[PDB]
Amino acid sequence: EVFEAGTDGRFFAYRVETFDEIPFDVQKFADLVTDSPVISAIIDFKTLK
Amino acid sequence: MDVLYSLSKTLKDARDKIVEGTLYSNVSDLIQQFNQMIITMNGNEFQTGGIGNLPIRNWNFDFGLLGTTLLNLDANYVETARNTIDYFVDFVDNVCMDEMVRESQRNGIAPQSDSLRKLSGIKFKRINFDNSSEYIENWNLQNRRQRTGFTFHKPNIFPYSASFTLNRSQPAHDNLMGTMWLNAGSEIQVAGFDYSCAINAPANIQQFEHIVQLRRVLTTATITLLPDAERFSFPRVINSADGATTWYFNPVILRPNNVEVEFLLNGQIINTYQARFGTIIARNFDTIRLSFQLMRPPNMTPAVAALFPNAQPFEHHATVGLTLRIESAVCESVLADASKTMLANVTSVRQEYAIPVGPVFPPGMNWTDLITNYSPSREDNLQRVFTVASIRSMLV
Amino acid sequence: MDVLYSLSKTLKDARDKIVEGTLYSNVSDLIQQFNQMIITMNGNEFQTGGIGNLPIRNWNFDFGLLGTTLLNLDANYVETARNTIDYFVDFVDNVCMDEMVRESQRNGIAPQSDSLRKLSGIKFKRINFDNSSEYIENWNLQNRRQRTGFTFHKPNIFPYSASFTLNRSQPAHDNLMGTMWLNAGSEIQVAGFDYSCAINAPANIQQFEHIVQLRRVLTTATITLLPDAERFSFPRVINSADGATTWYFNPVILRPNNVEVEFLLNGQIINTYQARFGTIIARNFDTIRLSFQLMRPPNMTPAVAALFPNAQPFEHHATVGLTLRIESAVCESVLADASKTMLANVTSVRQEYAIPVGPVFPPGMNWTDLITNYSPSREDNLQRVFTVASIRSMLV
Amino acid sequence: MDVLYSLSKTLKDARDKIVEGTLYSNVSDLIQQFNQMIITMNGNEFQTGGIGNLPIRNWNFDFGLLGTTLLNLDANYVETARNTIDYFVDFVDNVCMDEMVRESQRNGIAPQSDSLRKLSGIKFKRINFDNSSEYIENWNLQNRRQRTGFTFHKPNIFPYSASFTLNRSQPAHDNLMGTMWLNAGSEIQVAGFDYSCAINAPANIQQFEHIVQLRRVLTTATITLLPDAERFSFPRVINSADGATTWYFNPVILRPNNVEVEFLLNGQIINTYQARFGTIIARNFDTIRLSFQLMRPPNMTPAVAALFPNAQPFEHHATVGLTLRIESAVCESVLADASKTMLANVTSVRQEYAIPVGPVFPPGMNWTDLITNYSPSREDNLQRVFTVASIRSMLV
Amino acid sequence: MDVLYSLSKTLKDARDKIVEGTLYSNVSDLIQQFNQMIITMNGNEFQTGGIGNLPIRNWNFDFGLLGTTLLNLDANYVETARNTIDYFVDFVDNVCMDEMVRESQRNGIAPQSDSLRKLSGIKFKRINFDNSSEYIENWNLQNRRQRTGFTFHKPNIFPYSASFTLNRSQPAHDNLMGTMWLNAGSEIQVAGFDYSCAINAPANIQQFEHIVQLRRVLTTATITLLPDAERFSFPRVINSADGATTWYFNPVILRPNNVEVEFLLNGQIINTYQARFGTIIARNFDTIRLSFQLMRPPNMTPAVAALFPNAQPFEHHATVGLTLRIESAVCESVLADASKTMLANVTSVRQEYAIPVGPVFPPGMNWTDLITNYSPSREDNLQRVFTVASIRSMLV
Amino acid sequence: SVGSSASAWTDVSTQITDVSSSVSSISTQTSTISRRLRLKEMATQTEGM
Ligand SMILES: [Cl-]
Ligand SMILES: [Cl-]
Ligand SMILES: [Zn+2]
Ligand SMILES: [Zn+2]
Ligand SMILES: [Zn+2]
Ligand SMILES: [Zn+2]
Ligand SMILES: [Zn+2]
Ligand SMILES: [Zn+2]
Repeated sequence: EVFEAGTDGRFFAYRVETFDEIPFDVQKFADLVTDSPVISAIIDFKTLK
Repeated sequence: MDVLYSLSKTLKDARDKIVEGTLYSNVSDLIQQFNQMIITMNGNEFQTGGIGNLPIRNWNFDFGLLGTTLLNLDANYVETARNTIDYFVDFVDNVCMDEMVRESQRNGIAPQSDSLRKLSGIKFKRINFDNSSEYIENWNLQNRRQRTGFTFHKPNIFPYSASFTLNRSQPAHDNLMGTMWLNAGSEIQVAGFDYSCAINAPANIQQFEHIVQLRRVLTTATITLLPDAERFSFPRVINSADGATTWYFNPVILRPNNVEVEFLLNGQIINTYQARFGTIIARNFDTIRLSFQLMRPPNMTPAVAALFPNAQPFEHHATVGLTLRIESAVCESVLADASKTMLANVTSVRQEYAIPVGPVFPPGMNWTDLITNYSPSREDNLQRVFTVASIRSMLV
Repeated sequence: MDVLYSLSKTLKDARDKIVEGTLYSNVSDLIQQFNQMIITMNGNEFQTGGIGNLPIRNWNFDFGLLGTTLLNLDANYVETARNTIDYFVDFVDNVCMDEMVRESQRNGIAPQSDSLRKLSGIKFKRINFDNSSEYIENWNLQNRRQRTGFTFHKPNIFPYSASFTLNRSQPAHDNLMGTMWLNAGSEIQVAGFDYSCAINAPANIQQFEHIVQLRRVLTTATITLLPDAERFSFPRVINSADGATTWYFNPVILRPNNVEVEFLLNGQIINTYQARFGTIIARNFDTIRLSFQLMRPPNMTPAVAALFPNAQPFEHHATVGLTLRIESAVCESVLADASKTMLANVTSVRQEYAIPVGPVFPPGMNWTDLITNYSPSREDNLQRVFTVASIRSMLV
Repeated sequence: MDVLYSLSKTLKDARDKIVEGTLYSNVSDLIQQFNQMIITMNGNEFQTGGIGNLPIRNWNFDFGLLGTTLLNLDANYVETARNTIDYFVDFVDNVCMDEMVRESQRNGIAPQSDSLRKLSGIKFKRINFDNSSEYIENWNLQNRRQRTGFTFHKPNIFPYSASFTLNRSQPAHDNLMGTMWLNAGSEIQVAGFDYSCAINAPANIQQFEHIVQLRRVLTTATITLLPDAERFSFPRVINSADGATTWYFNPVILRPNNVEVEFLLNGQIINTYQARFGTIIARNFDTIRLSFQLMRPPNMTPAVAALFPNAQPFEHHATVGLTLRIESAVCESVLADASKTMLANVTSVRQEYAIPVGPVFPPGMNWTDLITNYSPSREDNLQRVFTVASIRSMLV
Repeated sequence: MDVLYSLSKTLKDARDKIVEGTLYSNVSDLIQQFNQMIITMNGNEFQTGGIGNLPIRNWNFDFGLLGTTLLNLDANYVETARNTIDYFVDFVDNVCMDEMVRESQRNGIAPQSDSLRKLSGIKFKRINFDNSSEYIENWNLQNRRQRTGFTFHKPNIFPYSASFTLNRSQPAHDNLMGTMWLNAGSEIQVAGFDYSCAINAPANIQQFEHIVQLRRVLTTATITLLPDAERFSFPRVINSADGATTWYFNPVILRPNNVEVEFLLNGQIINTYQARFGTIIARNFDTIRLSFQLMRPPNMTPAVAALFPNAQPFEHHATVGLTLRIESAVCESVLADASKTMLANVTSVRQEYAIPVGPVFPPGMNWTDLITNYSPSREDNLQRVFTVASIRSMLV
Repeated sequence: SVGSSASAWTDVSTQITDVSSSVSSISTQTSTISRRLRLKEMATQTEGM
């Protein structure tokens, strides 16, 4: 499962196998992003879908 | 769903009625239904769990029938029936938990767990019998597309929102005019405040309006309307609209003037109540329009006249209010309320087994988020899980 | 208890179903059960005792069976059945009253009246039939040591206590810091006040904490949490902790900061809610920890800054609040709630007949004292009397 | 549990009684029970262990029976029985281990493992025979909800607690007055100290009190009371309340005065002992209240007078003490004790196989946390695992 | 007694062995014994008396025989047996309680209650069967005037006595020499103190002696002997012999020298242990003689030499201790101990029903008074009540 | 904290806030977090380019 945030204020949660948006779970994106590797969204969700 | 409910109802009846010493004439039909359940479920393999921390469990049904002849039930009959009922109740509880923790964007009304999908086959229709509960009755009626009605005591229809609107404001926040409200559960408190007390308003009357859009149509609603909003009637340091600073509120409560409560459906006035406080009835509505006026008292005693000077500073700020409580209502769609425990049951089951956030419901089944965006798919999934929760509550 | 409930249920069914014109097929099983009750009770002498002002009453049963000849019940059949049912209802009501007015320290769950003790003999087991009520279901589950459950709307779980704690105080009560709370029924209102508005706090934050220990574990609880505490948001004159003097409280309500509501079971955090208001679910808990903070506004408009000076005197005292209402919950032990009338029934029966204070319950049947020291003996006796009260209310 | 206990008891009796040369009349009934066990277990597949490091083991039973007509058992008969006994002992040991490593918040008393849940089927009830152990007897009585209790030697009823309370103190900790206690297992040592030796106390008497609340009601308890607390009888350097600094304690032991030990149940004085040392009996209690006094010796020899001056500095601090040891007791709930090995067995099994911490027991099966928060759910699960541990220790 | 024990044993065996599903071969002898008991007790009237607050209770026995002809016991069988067993167990418990609260100066070994006197008739001897318990076995041995043996863990053989003896003293109490001891339960702590540290002794050796005369002969006793007596190793303020004044004790512990523990029987040395610590065996004794010595260290470092000046004042007082714990032993007479609950049970039954003090036992069944004056009449009555208590504890 | 536990990466700050457009709280939280995920980019705590 992919969580995504943007400085513009756009956030997206989705699944890797199929790119369908998911209810964004704040307080889980934060715990993931404080420690785990963070990936720049060159090909951000909208382009991926 | 009807088959699962029938299993649960048969087990509940078996627990309640198959007791030591009772006449067999009291349970003859119940024993026949129980035997039909045994026959239908025999030779079937079921699997439950596998989502979150919900454990995988396999169920195989091979039970004999109850066919002993008696006048009054004895300990042997009760013990055998108890063993069978215990196994079946465990199976039904696990199936209900499995179905409660699942959702789908498409066809969320349809069964999600493979156990319930298997139970939805034609071969199991024999298990089906009396469907008398409110939730199963509504389920069957909606399957037939007849009108369905869920009766709620204090429906949880308004998502939590403590907000304010400033119709007149300035950086110092010393001469403000606006409204502040709390919409929570079945309660709507609104307070219109004017710092100048309508000294320069046309006819010394200020007008405040609060429009609340219900996410679902409520019918046969009993409402209690009270003049004052006690929540917005004490001194308060409130944040700025953008949080840049904080302003001061020092209410002095004047009675609301020219109160009109309009209960609207599709923008059409269904019910209107003018200067009526106490118990009122809104027969069918989806919007509430509370319009009330702050009227500067034409005649003031010296103590009152001291509070409202002609010009600034305004140390005391005039405030009118309104409190609206929906004591009871009827809604075609399911909702949380103060008397039922279905939302609590589903949330507890999802939290206990660490169910991952799905594609329909918000994280943690936050009711405010759910009712704010109460979409048709969310409504279907919520109805499904609430029906399953009631079925489970019949036993567990 | 099961036999007494069965008697009451049979009589209720007879009253409801034995009506003029009804088909005998609608009452065949009911008539058979009623006649079994007649046979079992016939030839037995009962006495309901004279504890308190309850009259000593003697009961003899020599009733003939109900007829089975009419295709449709008529007026004569209904009148004869009415006479028999009236006698049996009087007997059952008197037995229930005699049981409700009695308590034991050693075995409170066992019958205390000689009538119910006699009904616990084996020969009366024939009377036993459908046990479908919630209270009797829970009684039977408890007898078997199974997971019991009582669903309460607004459970009366918090004993009444309006108290305050002053973390910082002085003889003149002009620079105070502390909390004041009301824990009443299903409601907890708490308010932390700082007279200095955290001017000298380590980071302009003052931390307030309220710990409420529930006397019994609550499960599947729907809880409404709201920011402000309307009860501690107006000026008050409050007796000192020792009653030697009085102090002045002049609240100005600030938004609570960093609100953490924790629902704990055995000291472990079962549920946690951060800055979440509205409807929340506490799935299983026995303690509530409400942590909030009074944060000095970093930016203030001129009036707000005027409220809070850098040093004494402090005429406006900053206050943050919290309100927590348990709309509904589930508890393994019996409790008083806003819906069921069991506590009222037991108290009314005791007061009507001037029952002397026993060794178990408080000397008024007062719920605050009872729920305060909710001992296992008190719980057993309360379950017994509440079950008997439900049985009686089925008829009376 | 009864079926598992019956398996273990049958295997133990097979080991003990099926011996070379024994008359067949000595084992006829035992051989019948053993053959019944073989018959019932034959054709059944069992699976044990998928939690932690407990390996998955699969059990199949296709064993032959034992002869029934010979006069004296010989080496051939014993050799035939030994292989079956070994396999069944291994199976029962693994089933007991699988059950000991499991817990549930909802139904802790019900079986948790798949194997024990299958053994709860009706067909295995034929294996059931004599349930004569204390733990199984209590299991059955408690299932029937009959008054039953466990007898403990040195019950482990007090969670570890080494603490002190200072009624009189100051930053230099030079003139203190208070109490220090150790609560550990069945032992309470309490010591009240006065640095001034009650020079300024009214009547030259200083009163100390210690209240200990037991988490479960102990009955028929034998207590040893001694007038000195040897734990707090030597010089100590003690951390302050907040750990900011350390203070000095230099006890000089005076005999306690007006010693009163009150054993209370729900706030009611059940037993009272004044100036009684040695063996005392506390028939029924949940609270211990120790009240003692320090009295200045009205007459002092020159050294004693030198110990206690009229004013500071106080170099010798007068201490009175009490020691209370519960030699044996009876409790309706299971507890760890110095004689049984149930807690040790459960802890060892959980540690050896790295059982993940569950939602009921404290991690590592810590007894202090377990008895500090000894909830009904914890009590249920602890009784279950302790009974299983006794069953296992019957063989292993 | 044997008939009462047989009733209790039969009922315990019935509760343990008559379980649902068990083979009838497991209970054939038990069912025969139970039917024999039913036949013997049927038609007999019993009355448990009203001594103290113990209620008067009337018992009538009219029960049918337990069935034969079942291959495996079913639920109906167990239910009928449970009803009969419950009535019989209640009767047995009440009879045991009635017997436990009664005593006589002469013929105290004979039954005192009317129920047990009736049960001692010849017509009830049929009920008698296996007498395997230790207490009933010793009862039978005593009835036959054979050697009796009770095994105790930590026998309560020493009455509480904390005393001191001053072999050298004076009004100032600055240069004392003597011994102080505590004898409690199975523990003896003794400490010989010399304030001069044997500076003027004949060979710098001070000899200390302690003789403890046991009031009953103990055989096969294992005893832990340890050098120091921690109870008398810290500073104390001790009342004078007559309480006129108080003296100061400031021990400095030197190791005991030339330790000598003699266990004497009728003034004859049975066991001797010299310089032996740890576990020792006293095979048969009634007196303990502990002879130890304080030897002045011939060589002393400056710190040691500073504590022991040639002449007064003596601020540091030399002490040599000894601890003796009887971990287990065997006695021909009944005693209180840590493991068993006989004394606690008898005392609890006497306290619960407010039995007035009789002419035999000390008030409150105080063990110190009981064993300080353990007369033959007291021994007979105590054995009787303890045997009845064990019989009751088999079922309660 | 907008996470389970406190972290400098997961702290909310000034955010004068923009009433110009109807803004969700989650959007503000995610934007504030991403503005520090930029320093994650420049702290070798990223995975892809
Ligand atoms: Cl309400
Ligand atoms: Cl010990
Ligand atoms: Zn503003
Ligand atoms: Zn309500
Ligand atoms: Zn005060
Ligand atoms: Zn021991
Ligand atoms: Zn301190
Ligand atoms: Zn003296």
